[PDB]
Amino acid sequence: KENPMRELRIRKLCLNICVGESGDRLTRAAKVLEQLTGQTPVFSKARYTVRSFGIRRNEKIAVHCTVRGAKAEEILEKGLKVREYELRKNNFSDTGNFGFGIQEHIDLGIKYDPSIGIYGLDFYVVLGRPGFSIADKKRRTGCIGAKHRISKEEAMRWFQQKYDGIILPG
RNA sequence: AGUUUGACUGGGGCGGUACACCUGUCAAACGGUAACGCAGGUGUCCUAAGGCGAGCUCAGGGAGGACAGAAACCUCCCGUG
Ligand SMILES: [K+]
Ligand SMILES: [Mg+2]
Ligand SMILES: [Mg+2]
Ligand SMILES: [Mg+2]
Ligand SMILES: [Mg+2]
Repeated sequence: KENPMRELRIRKLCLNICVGESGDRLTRAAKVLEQLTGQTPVFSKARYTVRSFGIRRNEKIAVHCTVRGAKAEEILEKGLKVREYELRKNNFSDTGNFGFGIQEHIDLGIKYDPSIGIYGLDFYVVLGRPGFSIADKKRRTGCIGAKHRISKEEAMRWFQQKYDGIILPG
């Protein structure tokens, strides 16, 4: 009934880890993303100086990576397994894309190394349909259109159908 | 001993600089147009903040995401500036 070009699918998984300050902590956090994603992470500087958070401007504060393709799908199932395939409905967003956070990186895949820290990580998957790339395109870029957009309700079905997930009322 | 001891100025002095400049206004829809008219600014700064090319999009807001809270970072959407 539905067109094959309307099928929902994962655009990117967008792992992010934010630490307080630049230092060995950030470098070891970068290795944490590198081992999980098999991919070189990128550091993010602080936009402003905040004395309360003890961060200075243009200081490396966080490390983040974007994972696409089958690699993203395999990372998502590990993280969902940490949350026992149970996502709260507030986590799903109005734009049609959801995210969850994992407190401990060590539990899934990677053995703890004494050099490596105890860092957790942040998941935010972006859900898309075929043809969403027209917005990114340089030539003749355009908006996707209302019917082709993904709603919060559609994302919730996708989790409930693909991962037999449970959306708790929270 | 010789000489000098600025100017403008609702008298002079004191105070200010309207004494060389720049923006808006006055200013009466070309331009020009005065008051010690009004609101301000200048004696600098920059091997890049100069010159090309390329690639991006900004302020702000909404919705999401471990520690994270009104603000740390990540993601999507709106966004004529
Ligand atoms: K005029
Ligand atoms: Mg005189
Ligand atoms: Mg005239
Ligand atoms: Mg005129
Ligand atoms: Mg250009």
